[PDB]
Amino acid sequence: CPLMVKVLDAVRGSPAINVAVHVFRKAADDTWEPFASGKTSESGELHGLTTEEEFVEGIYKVEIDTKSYWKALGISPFHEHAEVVFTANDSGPRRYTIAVLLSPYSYSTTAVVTNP
Amino acid sequence: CPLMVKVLDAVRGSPAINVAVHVFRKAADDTWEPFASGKTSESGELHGLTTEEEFVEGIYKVEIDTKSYWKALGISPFHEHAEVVFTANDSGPRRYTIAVLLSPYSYSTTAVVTNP
Amino acid sequence: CPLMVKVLDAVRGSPAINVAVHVFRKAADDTWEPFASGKTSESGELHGLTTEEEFVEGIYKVEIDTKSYWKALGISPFHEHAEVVFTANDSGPRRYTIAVLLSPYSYSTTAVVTNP
Amino acid sequence: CPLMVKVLDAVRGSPAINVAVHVFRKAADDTWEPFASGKTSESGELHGLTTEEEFVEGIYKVEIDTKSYWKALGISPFHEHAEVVFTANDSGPRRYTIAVLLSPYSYSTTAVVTNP
Repeated sequence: CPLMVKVLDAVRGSPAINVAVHVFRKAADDTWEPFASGKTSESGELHGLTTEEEFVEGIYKVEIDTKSYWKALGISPFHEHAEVVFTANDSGPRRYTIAVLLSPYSYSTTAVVTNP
Repeated sequence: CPLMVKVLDAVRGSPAINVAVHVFRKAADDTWEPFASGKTSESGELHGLTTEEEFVEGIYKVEIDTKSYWKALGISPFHEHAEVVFTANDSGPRRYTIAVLLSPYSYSTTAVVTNP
Repeated sequence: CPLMVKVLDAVRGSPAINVAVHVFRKAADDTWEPFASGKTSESGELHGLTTEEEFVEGIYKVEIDTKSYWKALGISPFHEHAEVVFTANDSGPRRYTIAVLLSPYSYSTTAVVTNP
Repeated sequence: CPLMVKVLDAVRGSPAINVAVHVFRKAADDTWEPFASGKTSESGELHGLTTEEEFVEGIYKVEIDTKSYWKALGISPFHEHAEVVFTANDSGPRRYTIAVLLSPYSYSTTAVVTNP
């Protein structure tokens, strides 16, 4: 589990459940290639996106579909999505947790990077 | 103006208006003595709490009545309040802005400290 | 595990390890009674503070000694501590996760409250 | 002035000065077209990006070059940048302030949207 994504709802103090997440990797030609996708579980987490061996050095983008999450709750939020873009594994393999905290007009994101 | 508080509402995407703010200094016997108060303006700001000459070195507490704010909006809050506590002026007088971001189950606070 | 506390360092993207945490409960006379204490583990977490049966309804305060954490890293931070104050269990038993995100001049806190 | 960006540095407790900011509109073919740019002032603010008449309804992207900011300070950053993407003006013209808080491994962003 070198990459996991966790999403929380700051209005309810809860996991944000069933949030779509798409991950991309920047190719050598500079385009963004689809890399993995999934949706958050009942705990707000999304595990199993990749493997140590597939998750090579590169620039990755995690796109969180926050707008659909809010719209299903009846809210028209500010952001179209939350996108988190980062270089991974540039000094060897690491485990990444991308946390995102949602409010209708704000989001926060934090990365926790550990060396297993 | 040595101490400013600024509050934003992450649910509405607005300044947090009419939020009550109380300021305390720590007394000799470790108790919190009341020092200033006010409420945020239509821009979410509260100015005028103290003056340069009264705002001497010491430990100060700012307590933001978030619970009453959310209750006035009809939104269920988690916290009783949001407090910063900080030592002021320890390397000379400074201007302090306490920037606060509010959600019902989360807040943030940040000091912006500038030299006069 | 009705109460857990998790602390992260936003400078390094890591758990904040060995952070002291003191929990208080407001007594019927309005004073703050010591309730539990501990320090964060290697994962930034502090588990085992209380039990379902001891953690009755009340107003609780979680005091995080963030200043000592920064000072051990050579930094003189803004805040003396981070304090999180909240009513717990007012509509029956819940599980509370109090997360805190530390920077030298900022902290963030989020509560995740689940019904087991 | 319909679009303002304001950036704070949670490590220094200061405005984030000289941060490069690029603004894009989404074109008919889904591509991002460059729209404005600038850098934050000594107060961490960037004003003057557009005018009321040019800032028509559409989807806009603001991309904040956080990586270069942290590199200029000698501090190792996680993200390549911080971006908001939002639909503007969907219920009439608004003034938008994008408030951004930066740490090396975390950021936040919040929209403060006021009616003219």
